[PDB]
Amino acid sequence: MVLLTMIARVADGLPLAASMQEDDLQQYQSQAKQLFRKLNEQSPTRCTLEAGAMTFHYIIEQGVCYLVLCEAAFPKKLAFAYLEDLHSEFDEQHGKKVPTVSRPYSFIEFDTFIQKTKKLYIDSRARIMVANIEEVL
Amino acid sequence: TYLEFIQQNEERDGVRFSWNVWPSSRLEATRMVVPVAALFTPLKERPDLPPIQYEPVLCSRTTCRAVLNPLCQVDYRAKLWACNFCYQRNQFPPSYAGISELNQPAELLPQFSSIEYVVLRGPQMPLIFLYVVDTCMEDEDLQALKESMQMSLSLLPPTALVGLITFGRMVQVHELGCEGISKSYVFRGTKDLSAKQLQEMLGPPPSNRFLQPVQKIDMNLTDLLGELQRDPWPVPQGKRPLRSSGVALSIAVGLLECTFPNTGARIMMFIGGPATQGPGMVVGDELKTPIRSWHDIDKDNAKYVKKGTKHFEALANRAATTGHVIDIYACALDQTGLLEMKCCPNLTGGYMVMGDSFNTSLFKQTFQRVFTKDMHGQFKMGFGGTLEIKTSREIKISGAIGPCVSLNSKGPCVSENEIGTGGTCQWKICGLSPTTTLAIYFEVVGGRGAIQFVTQYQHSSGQRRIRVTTIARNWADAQTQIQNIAASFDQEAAAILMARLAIYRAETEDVLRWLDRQLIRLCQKFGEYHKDDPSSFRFSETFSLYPQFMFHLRRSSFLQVFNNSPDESSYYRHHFMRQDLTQSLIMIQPILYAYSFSGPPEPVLLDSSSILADRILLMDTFFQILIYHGETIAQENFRHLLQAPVDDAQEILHSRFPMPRYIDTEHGGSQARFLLSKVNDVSLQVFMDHLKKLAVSSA
Amino acid sequence: EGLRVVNLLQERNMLPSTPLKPPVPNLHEDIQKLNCNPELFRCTLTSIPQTQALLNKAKLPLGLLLHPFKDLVQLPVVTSSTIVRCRSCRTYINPFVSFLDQRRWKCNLCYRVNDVPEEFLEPHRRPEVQNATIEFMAPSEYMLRPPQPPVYLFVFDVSHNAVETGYLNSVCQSLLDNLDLLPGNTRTKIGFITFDSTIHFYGLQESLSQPQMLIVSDIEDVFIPMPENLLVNLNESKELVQDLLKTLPQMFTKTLETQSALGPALQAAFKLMSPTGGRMSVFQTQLPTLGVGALKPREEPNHRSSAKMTPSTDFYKKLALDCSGQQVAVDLFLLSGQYSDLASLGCISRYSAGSVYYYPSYHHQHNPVQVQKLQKELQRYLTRKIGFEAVMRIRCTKGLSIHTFHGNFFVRSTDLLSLPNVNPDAGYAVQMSVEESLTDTQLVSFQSALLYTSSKGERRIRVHTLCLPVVSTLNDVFLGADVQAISGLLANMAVDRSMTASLSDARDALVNAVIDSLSAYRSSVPGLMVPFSLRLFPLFVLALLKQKSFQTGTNARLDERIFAMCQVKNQPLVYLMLTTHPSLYRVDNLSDEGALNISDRTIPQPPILQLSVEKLSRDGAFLMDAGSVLMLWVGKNCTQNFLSQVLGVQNYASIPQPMTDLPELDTPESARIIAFISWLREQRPFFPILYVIADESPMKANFLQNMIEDRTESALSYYEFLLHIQQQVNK
Ligand SMILES: O=C(O)CCCc1ccccc1
Ligand SMILES: [Zn+2]
Ligand SMILES: [Zn+2]
Repeated sequence: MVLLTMIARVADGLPLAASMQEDDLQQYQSQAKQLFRKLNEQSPTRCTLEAGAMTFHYIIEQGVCYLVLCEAAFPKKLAFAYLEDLHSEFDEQHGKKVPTVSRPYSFIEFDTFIQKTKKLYIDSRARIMVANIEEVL
Repeated sequence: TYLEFIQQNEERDGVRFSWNVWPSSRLEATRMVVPVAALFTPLKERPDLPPIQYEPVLCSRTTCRAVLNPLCQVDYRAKLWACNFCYQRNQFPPSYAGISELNQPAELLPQFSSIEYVVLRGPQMPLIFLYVVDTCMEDEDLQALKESMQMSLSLLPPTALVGLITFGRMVQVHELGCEGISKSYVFRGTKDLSAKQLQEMLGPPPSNRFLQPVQKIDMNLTDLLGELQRDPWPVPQGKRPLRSSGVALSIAVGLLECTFPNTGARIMMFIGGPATQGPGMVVGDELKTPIRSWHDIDKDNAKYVKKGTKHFEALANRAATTGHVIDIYACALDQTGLLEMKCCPNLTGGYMVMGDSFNTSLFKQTFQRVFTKDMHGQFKMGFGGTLEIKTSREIKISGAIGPCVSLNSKGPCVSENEIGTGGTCQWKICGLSPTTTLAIYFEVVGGRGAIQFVTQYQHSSGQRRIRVTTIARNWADAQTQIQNIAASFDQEAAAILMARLAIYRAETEDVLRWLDRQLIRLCQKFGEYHKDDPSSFRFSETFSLYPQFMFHLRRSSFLQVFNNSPDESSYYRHHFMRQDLTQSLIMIQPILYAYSFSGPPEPVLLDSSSILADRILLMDTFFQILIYHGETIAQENFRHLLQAPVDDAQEILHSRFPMPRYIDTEHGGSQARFLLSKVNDVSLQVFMDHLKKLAVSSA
Repeated sequence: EGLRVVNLLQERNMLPSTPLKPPVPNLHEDIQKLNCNPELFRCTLTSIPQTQALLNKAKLPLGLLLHPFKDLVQLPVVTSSTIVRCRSCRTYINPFVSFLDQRRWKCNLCYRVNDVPEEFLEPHRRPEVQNATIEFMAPSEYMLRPPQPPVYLFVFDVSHNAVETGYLNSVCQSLLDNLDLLPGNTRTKIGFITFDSTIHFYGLQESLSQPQMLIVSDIEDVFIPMPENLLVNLNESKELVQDLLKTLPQMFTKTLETQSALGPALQAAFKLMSPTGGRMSVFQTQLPTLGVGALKPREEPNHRSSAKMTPSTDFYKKLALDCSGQQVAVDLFLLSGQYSDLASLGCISRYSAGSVYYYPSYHHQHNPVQVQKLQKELQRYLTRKIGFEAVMRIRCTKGLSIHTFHGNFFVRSTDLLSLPNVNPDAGYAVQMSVEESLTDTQLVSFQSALLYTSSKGERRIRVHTLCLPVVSTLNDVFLGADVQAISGLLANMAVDRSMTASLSDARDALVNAVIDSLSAYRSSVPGLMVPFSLRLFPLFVLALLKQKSFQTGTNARLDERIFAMCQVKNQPLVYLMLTTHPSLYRVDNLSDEGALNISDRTIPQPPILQLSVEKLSRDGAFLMDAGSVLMLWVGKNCTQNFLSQVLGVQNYASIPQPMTDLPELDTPESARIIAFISWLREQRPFFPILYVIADESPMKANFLQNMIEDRTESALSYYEFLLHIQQQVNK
């Protein structure tokens, strides 16, 4: 029921936009980048990975992977609706520049929309495939 | 007429006794079945008594100091009077030098057996209102709550001081009218604070930065109340909001305790759910675990109750000792924690309002009834009431049952056998109204026994006032003891006073076993029967309704707690321990009226046989007003019948303070269950038959 | 030029009339023409001793002084898909590498040969090899997290004393004027905290009619009261932060709060920034006396008290380390009129790569100097560029070892400097020693590199590389000595000797630095003979001993001395020289020998005078460039043309007592002196205020406290200093 959002270009795993808040992040941010590395043109376009007390959820559109991590208790139904809201906005704004950039995090300013959209999902008042993550790695 | 006597005495003195004739012997005082007790209403309204602006005149005897009353022997020639309690002869004060027999003091006329004095010596303190508002609730509930408090603000006296404390996960003590900011002091709702700590952490008519006159602050508070928003902290999935009610109250208590102790103040708490964090926690934040029930508490599956009840219990004693009132207004679909918080409005004079949502006409109307004004525009509420009772040397006081706190004042009128809040001749009542009814239980250790009720309280005008009710009842004639005693029995008042004793023992734990051994003992001592012949048993017209009252009491929701939530059980007993006689009777035995073409509306028995198919019923439980349509009527003459009970309902809907819940149901409707459960061991027929079998056999 | 020996006892005016210039390393023409700009990176000994035994003989300190984030006129920004770094020591590909196979290059720091990648393609024409100063784009592996946003948290003291100084009115005015100029993109966050006995947060929401002042009173157990709108988006909430800045000074006029809970407030300001990090601007005006981190009062010394510094608590040091681990840097604005234990408060800025700013006896009415000083120093503070969550590594060629670091940072792993912020006005220093004899090499290189997150959200690496020759002759070491750089490194070394030992031992080690080196020089060749490169060495050490950091017989107070030591540790070498030995010019008679090339401006170039009253003249006027201020002393018998045509006054008596700046009059005499002053302040970003207040009787003649060559009742003159050195050189 917490946060971790990464938007990367699937070809190289180039980070495009992310968002993290703590007050550890070091381990699951590693597995996130191990995943972006393995992802290729044959990977499932939608998936869910089990990481013990945590659980990854990602979709893929236009060669862009939208990854999210949370505690396994978080409704998987909501996680993909969260990634869908990110993609449609991100694709609408930066979909045509993704295959041209070469800097890491060339869309840091997408930080804004990530966190204002994130809050609409981590508050109950506001209102595919499964595989253990240790395998794919 | 013994009924004319009981009527007029309650109309004049606001009191009703179990027995109007008292045992003149030691052998009859010990063998009293229903104890000598009184249903006393210290502030009862009546036909415009003259407020006495002069000093009361008290007896000149250190231990006695009773108030001049109609039972005092006067001597207008010598300008003397003898105190009827201690026989002490007194001299009249200088203001009474012009005293004459053709122009006498009001306090001596038997019409003014109950009278009110006003003491105008010190400057009058302002009233203090402290809104303690929860923010963990839906927007429609919060916006409705915001609208309710803005309306109550527009009715407060301009001199009255106001404070605002909002809370959710944190507790916020607002500093009002700060200009360009509107700051607030934020505290963790996780650890408790004393009055002293809070005073350190925080800092011509008086006031504070936190408590300010309405006339100078109302415009800023009505804008703050309109800008209040829900607790900004998020609620994760499957979780309850972090709601720190236990600390928010202890901060409202400590705030007033260190700023205006010993003065009329109203801590009005508005709850939208249970306390999920800190001391005084009701339930954890896991939605998976439901709030406790009567089943859970009996099977030792409610780990928060005792620890939670104990927290608000000390808060109640703090605010009661300091002399402050704690109201609690709860409106949520789940439970709220009234079972653990009941001590605060019970030990003070605080109100306890319950509902499903602040966005109902049920709450909105009930809330504005709190601020009902009389013929002068002043609230029908008093503060800091001190009740002292003077008795003859033959009468001791076992104690009281009702909204009061013992001042632990010792004196010869204190009885060894203490009952309820006993062991004292003085009781503090932080809040009271014209309705507040105490239950005083006496014990006896020619003619006339005497009791005096002195109630000094802070009026809604700020004036210090003293109410003095002096009553007298004949001693039983020796050659006609039990015969005179039986003739004075008030079966209604005794049923409520015996119900008071039972609920008090249940709420402080069998109880039905005691309630039966006294109904049986009353049947044998005052009934008519041949031994071992149950068919022979009759009761006088004085005692005939007492068993039926006991039948509906022993099966009421006040003693059969299951099939109710603990918040509902504590809410039902709360209002019963405060109401007068007539409303208490309605709680135990709801009234039932019938409506049909065949005659005007008529009362009918609370039995299943009263439910006809071609008849509309009106049931009046104090807590709910129900209208039922028999199977036939469930479809200009049909209009009169269909709205005849509606017109009758609207009237009593308004006067009753805790606005009762209205129900429109019919045959087969789900809401018809409330009618079928109050109606009917088993039934009254079997109950009476088993009662007569034990009455006519051994004692 | 000059291999010549100088008899300091006979010369006496050895200070040149033109500005000192940094020495040129004895390097080949083609290697030197690519060497690092000496403003950004320089060494005390431009001729590195080949062995430690040779370094010990010269009795001179070997070390580096760097200004790595300095504003540049032109920066090569390489966006290379691959950053070429030596596979062993990770040194970046620098101009001083050794290309041999045209596809393999030798590292100039650890001598390992590396394969040039099939990207770098003539590989020697690559920009990474044609520039000693260059900025890279760091790839995804050089960042532990996404680029942190620019976060600015301003923590204001609002106690009774703080409200009396009136600083809050100008600070809020500066922020209003410089709101759009704060470095950052649309990801910029800004926050505000005021504190006295309690800690006051300020929530800002578009839904509410006005901000809200959330007060946490539990000083022993602080917390964040609201989760969302304490650090707000400056772009979205521009109007909300503007009303708060216009309202904040007015909220505390009638305050009776006499105490300050700085410790708890810093802890609260830390928790608010710990999630993201950023720059924490703390504005304190008095001794912290309430809560955790409380400091006891101290009695100020007098001229009579001898040399008998350290912090009184480690609270602000521990707290600074916690801020460093969260990429939080704390800048300390101290505007106190009384003692405030800056020796302890300074730890919050030293160990977190912050900078401390000191304004003694600040008052909005009583002290118009500190008012305009703060105004201009804040103008630079809020508008200068900034890098976030930074680290810095200082690399030097094998055999040389760095063993001591100087500056504001946290040192993690030897050669790993933590910079929660990096600012373009910070200076750093390093002390090295010859761990292994440089018999193999004749060149050694030095590399520093700055990994930081830009204000636009881009990981960048600014790299500087310096190459120097190796020598094995005592005279060769002396011929390459940098007298200014040695003065800077010795100042940093003496600050540590003060804390470590005392001000006496710090002053002795400074005096022994001149005695031991020149005694070693004499033993390798009647009067006092020094090499040409060390002819200003006793003069600059003397000025060091009369500076407010190390002076003794003066009436100086505790926080004055501590701040002077903080400026030694944190400022670039140029500002240490301009302060310790200010430049003195005569200005009442400027002419045309100037730099009249600049299109339409002439800009006189008057000669530099030495710091002695004997160079003054009651008939003229004298400007003194102290780096941060420009004091214009006027003579009692000054000319009449100067008064009416430059000062705009008809006589010396009606020169206003505090004069904040010169007038711009329609006179060519004014056009000259305004041209010289305006040219002096263009040589620096920190706008220096110029107060003519130095009259011959304004009671503000601290102008004369910089005449370091003259004698006073408790210090030697310059000639007395040479006399003392010579008795020790040939004892
Ligand atoms: O461990 C390291 O040195 C590589 C990371 C730190 C750094 C980055 C860039 C430049 C210098 C240093
Ligand atoms: Zn008496
Ligand atoms: Zn190398």
